[PDB]
Amino acid sequence: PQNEYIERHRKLHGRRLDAEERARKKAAREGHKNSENAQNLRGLRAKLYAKQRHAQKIQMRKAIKQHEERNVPSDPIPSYLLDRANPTTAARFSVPIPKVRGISEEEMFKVVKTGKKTHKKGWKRIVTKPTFVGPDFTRRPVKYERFIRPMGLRYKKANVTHPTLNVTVQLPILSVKKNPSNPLYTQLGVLTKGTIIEVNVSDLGIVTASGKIAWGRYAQITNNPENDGCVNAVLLV
Amino acid sequence: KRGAPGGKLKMTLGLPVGAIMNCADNSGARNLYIIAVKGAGARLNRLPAGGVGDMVMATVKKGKPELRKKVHPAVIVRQAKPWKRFDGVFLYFEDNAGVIVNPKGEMKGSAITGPVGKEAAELWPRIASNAGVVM
Amino acid sequence: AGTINKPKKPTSKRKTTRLRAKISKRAAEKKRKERKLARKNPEWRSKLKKDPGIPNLFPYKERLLQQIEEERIRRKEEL
Amino acid sequence: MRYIHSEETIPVPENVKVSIKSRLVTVEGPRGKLQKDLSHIAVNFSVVKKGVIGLEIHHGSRKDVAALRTVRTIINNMIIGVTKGFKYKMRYVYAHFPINVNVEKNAETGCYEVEIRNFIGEKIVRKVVMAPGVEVEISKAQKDELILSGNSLEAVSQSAADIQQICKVRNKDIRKFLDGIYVSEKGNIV
Amino acid sequence: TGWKDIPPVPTAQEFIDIVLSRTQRRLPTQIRPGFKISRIRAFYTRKVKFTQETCSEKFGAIISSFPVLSDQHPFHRDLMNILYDADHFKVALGQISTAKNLIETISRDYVRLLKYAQSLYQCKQLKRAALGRMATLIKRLKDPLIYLDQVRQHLARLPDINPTTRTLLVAGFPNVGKSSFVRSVTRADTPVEPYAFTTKSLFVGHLDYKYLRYQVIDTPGILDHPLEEMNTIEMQSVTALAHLRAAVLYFMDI
Amino acid sequence: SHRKYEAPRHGSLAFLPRKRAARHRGRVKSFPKDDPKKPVHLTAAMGYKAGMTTIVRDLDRPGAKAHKKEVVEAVTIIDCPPMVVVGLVGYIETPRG
Amino acid sequence: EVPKAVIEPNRKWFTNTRVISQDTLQSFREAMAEKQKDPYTVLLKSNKLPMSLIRDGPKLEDGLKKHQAKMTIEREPFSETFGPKAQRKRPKLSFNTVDELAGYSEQSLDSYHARLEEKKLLSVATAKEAIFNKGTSKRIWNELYKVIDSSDVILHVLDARDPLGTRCR
Amino acid sequence: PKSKRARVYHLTQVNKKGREAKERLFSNIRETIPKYQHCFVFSVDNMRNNYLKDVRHELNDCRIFFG
RNA sequence: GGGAUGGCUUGUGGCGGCCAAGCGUUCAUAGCGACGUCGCUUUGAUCCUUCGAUGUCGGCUCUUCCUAUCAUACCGAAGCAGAAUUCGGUAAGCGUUGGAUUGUUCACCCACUAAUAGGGAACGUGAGCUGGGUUUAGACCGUCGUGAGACAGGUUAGUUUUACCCUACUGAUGAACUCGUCGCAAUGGUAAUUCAGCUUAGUACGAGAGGAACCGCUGAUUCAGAUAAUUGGUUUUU
RNA sequence: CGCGGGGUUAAGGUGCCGGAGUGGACGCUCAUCAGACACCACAAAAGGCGUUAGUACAUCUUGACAGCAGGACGGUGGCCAUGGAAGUCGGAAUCCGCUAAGGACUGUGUAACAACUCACCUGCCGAAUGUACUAGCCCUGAAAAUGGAUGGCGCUCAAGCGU
Ligand SMILES: [Mg+2]
Repeated sequence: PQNEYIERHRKLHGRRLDAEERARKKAAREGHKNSENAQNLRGLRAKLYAKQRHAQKIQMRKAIKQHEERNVPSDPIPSYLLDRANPTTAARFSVPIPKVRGISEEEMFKVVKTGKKTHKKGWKRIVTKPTFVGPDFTRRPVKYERFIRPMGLRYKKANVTHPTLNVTVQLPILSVKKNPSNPLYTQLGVLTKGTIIEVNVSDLGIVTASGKIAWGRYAQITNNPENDGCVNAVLLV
Repeated sequence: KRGAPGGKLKMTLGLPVGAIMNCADNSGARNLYIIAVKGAGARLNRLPAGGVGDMVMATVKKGKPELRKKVHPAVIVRQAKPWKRFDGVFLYFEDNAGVIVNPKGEMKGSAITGPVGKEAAELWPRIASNAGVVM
Repeated sequence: AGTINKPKKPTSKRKTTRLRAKISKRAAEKKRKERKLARKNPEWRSKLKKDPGIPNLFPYKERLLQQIEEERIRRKEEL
Repeated sequence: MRYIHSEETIPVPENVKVSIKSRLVTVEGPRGKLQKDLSHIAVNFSVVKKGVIGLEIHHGSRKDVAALRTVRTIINNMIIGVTKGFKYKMRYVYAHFPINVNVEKNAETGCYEVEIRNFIGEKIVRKVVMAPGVEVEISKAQKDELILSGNSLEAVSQSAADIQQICKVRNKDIRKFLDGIYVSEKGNIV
Repeated sequence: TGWKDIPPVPTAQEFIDIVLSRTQRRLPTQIRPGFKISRIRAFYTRKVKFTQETCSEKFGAIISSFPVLSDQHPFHRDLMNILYDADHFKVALGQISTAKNLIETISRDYVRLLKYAQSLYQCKQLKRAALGRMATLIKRLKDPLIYLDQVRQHLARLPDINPTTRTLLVAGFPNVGKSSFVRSVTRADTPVEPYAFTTKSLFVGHLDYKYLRYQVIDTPGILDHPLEEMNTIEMQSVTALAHLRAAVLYFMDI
Repeated sequence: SHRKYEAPRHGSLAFLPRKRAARHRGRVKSFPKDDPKKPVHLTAAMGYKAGMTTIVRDLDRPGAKAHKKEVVEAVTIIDCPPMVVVGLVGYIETPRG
Repeated sequence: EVPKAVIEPNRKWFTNTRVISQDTLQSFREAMAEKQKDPYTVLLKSNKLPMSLIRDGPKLEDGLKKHQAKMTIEREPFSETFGPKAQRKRPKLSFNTVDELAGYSEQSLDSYHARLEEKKLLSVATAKEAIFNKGTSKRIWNELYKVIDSSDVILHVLDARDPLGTRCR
Repeated sequence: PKSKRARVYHLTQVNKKGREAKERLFSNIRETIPKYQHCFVFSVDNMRNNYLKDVRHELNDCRIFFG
């Protein structure tokens, strides 16, 4: 068969003789069936069903409110900026996150054991949080590498939000300025929550009052990269 | 359609996986190394084994170089392990041998050297038409 | 489901002492935390609560409103 | 809330006899006689008027009051069955293989038996036995039609449902394969 | 042969539900905080890898099932261009392939992070992060999946036309008897009605002449205006006339 | 942890315990269900197993490969001298059997 | 022990750390333009600079190609092209006239055929042995990346009997 | 009564009339009473009554109320 | 001389903004806020970017359990014509296999197949056997150390050896009720499984290519219980 | 808190195990493993055509809710677009007449029409209803792995829940 052959069959021969009445009876039984599903389903299936019914009820109430209310930009932009997708756009020199949870050194460092005996030497420590190692990085040789910063936990870029411009751009990390828990953590370059980092803001188009281009600024990490797998930062402007 | 043929009575299987049989056609191969048997069941540790009339998957260990790098369906036409037919006769051939076929049953070669089994001839009409002795 | 013909493992309603003690400790910690959060709560609260009033199915609500008018008039006359 | 008193009324035609004892309702008419055991429902039967049967429930809940409507409709259906009867007309349609329907009456059991052959070319013979008191005839006025008549509406409709469900199409597109036996008409014999 | 063997293309939400239900049900779900950290890492790494493998199987099936327009005969390639807008076709399939690659990259990254996670809570957060990012990538494919499902249904109902066989190609204006001629000579079920453009797609029937199989192609009508003004329905006929080496039967109603 | 490769259990638990039978003579556990509309007949007999031998059978089994062909089958011989009937037992039905 | 992880208020957090002038940007762009490669000079310390503002942009064909798909989707959404609510009536053609269509069909048939003979010129086969997968193991490449991360100088060794064969690009 | 029929909500333009239609009919009849010399009462029983439009169009000088 | 997190977990990311039914507030108009939505994280490409063992697993042999169902049984839906499927529901009755690779996180390949589903009973420390994490004493090689020696490490060789006890389990006897024969059946256990071929039928369906099913018939796979006429094997029939 | 006898209680209990009530009054609940030592978590402003008690707003003999019998029209095939598109593939407007009332249309349908249907209105009938929230009890609101636990039997106008 070719093209709309089922539609052609419906035109030529119709449907089954009980199809209309059985569809009407099933649509009439939908109310009892939905109540039975609400009172009898179990587990994750029941939870998903209840959530999706909650969504349907919210959408239906919105539609009814709109049908009741049938009988009744923000920032000034030029003509060439009209009809485009524009952002909504919403002394004490305090950072947005002045205090975070402190990290102990046993949480930061785990002991790496070495040796072939049953008793092991335990002088090596491994950093368990994401770090920034900076450019031109070569690891110390293994005989003198006390602190291990694994390559899988190294980050070079972060999602930085400008609070005023209401934009989020992925920017390269320039340096780690201050880890709030320990200067040793700052020296190792650990990227945790509340950390002040230096970011490249060339893509944000910031121009100083004298006409120079500001390509390096400060951001604060607002997330937990060890839990999220990404670094989220807010510019300190 | 998989290669296991229907209407086959139970017989003693004499060729497990890893057996090398002779190659009874003129396709250019000299021997066939069994790596699988079509229609084999599932049982712990049991080697899949075939008999006369069964389709196996086989590699070529010696013969023409263009047949050495491919896996071919084959039909076992002779086996050396004795087996019984429904007429009460126990019998065996002096060697193990098969012929290379396609999955549909037609042979790659054009002639068969030596006899073929009655089971193989009855199950595969192309082998029965290319057999000089049905035996 | 085939619950009647083939029931599954029963869910025990018999408690354990460890779970009872843990639940009691968590309830005490939760009520202390609610007291602390209510103390630290910055939500606005009115000095006078919104009174619901007199129910409509009360058959003498009209006479109650008459009494309220008469009492307010008498209080205004006295003051 | 428990309702102190609730009642329903059923009129009885002139040629209809009704006898109720221990909630066992027997209704006899020109066409025959029917029985129904209603002892699973708490109801007080009475003769409120000449030719009117009264149904009462005392100190009952909403569920118990609502059950009296079902009892009323059941007794009215028995009365209609013994007065006018019930008739279901069914049609069998086909595309290529003509459906062969044979109707016989089993002498030992006293029930009708319907044999269906060549349903979409199938070699099996479908056999469906009617409820007692239900007569099946192949219609002569219309093409490919069965008529099931009786005094019991439940028996007639259930026999029609069994014939409808025995010819089920499996593992085929039902938008394309339209073959089957369907209830085409419901009504009274008279 | 045809294109009826393409598996059904779900929506974004159905895709997410299918993948997450496979992850939830075909794998164990109970893990304890008191277990070994290697056991916890293996549990969550297996969850992430299984989710990615299910996504990869579905996306690869979608990519390998649909026709490749560069590998078709010019008639089939230009017919698919007329019917489905080859640009939109290639864009949707490229989005599918890009999402598959991105999901594999996220799986590799989060498996690498799960190698170094130190607790069940951190492992759970990393697993949820990976599956949430995959769900976001699938949610960004709402329109191409619907478009590809419609294209799949039309391709399944498309007739099979061999471009290198004996072919009688019937063309002309509407309402001149093309479908009547094709119904007379072949067994094809093409409608015959008195209004213009009754036939809106290519139909094909078959006849036997001197023990040989001939295919006959019924076409929509063609009007007298240039190719920039011709629509898709007439351009099916124009594509058939341009790319099929056949015998043209141009019908005239005098 | 779970078993890595599935395999069915050895032997059937339906034939437990694998002990010696309590009697040398076999026991009919169940006789056929009685139909009073049938004529009277005896449901069982005794014999003594003598040995085995070989036959050739001309097979009439339509649909089989050995149809209209000779087949060799193993058979068992049971020596059956005629029994002697010496008694009659009556059984009633009780709520204990 | 858990420390007090606190950040003091400071005016330095809200200032620019690195600035650059337009003249310096022009000088660095000219240096980038005239930069050449010398095998006998090595890089010892990179200069921290805005490469995004210094290096040149991509080619115009690449810039158009990276946005053609999004541009076509913005011009015509998927729902207006095919489906129950599609409004597409005029197809997009690579030809304008009937003569151009005839020439295009001839060239398309020639190209289809030529691709067919090229593919022709270019039972299941036995699987490739696992011995030929040596040197591709995750453990081996973990070792390689560990050595690369540890080393300053990398001696890449080439067999003289097959140097380009043994080169690792 | 938790077990009840779910009322369908109509997403249609025309709403129920209510008391203002009754008041409008009152005002229309009471304002057309003094303008006319005669008031006939007519009956159309068990009829489709779609030809009252034609009757109204033919008797353009008269006023017809069918409320 | 001591010592050897837990009614946890599961399917849907984080940060930032906006909207928001609702909660509060209506001497302040702030503050919480689901459902959502927007930003950051290849025209079906590329294959010249594999990113760190402190955490150790295996294998047989055998039994049982869970369901979060791969297959088999039934059912609902989809342009589902047919065929092959896909999504989902009830369902653990019954199955779920060889094999290759130890330059190595042994995990991935190839095949047969109805299908080659996932877990628990250890790994919330732990005497069946046997390879790796693995490590007494002998020995080289690399790194460190003036050295004794220690390790970033790599390699080789290397001592634990019950059961006759109680219980459990599998079988076997048995006192008291004279001995024996024929029986009943409470209770416990319980069993079959899947595929193929002939016919239906080149039929329904289909433009063509292709292409079923119910009834009927015959074999085979896995399992189970027996048996020795025949064919093999076994020989102290010495 | 010495060793004993008699009496009375506390906490907890009185269907049987188990001493003491199948005690009394008024209600609520039926669970496909209810509940009986709950407060914590799952868990939400959560899902229920389960069952009662309330609150607020609204309709109603000038006839409310439900039904049945009928009407559902005219400018008009409104504008643009489309091969075709007439309320019903789309984009935007969405007014007037006749009105008792009828949308520049709620769905089915046609290639387009036609046809059917809904909103709304009239006739018949006959007295109470409708919506949204709140409080009780009930169901769901996630579970693994030997066979088991309100302590056990069992209990349904309780031997459950509130006083
Ligand atoms: Mg025409």
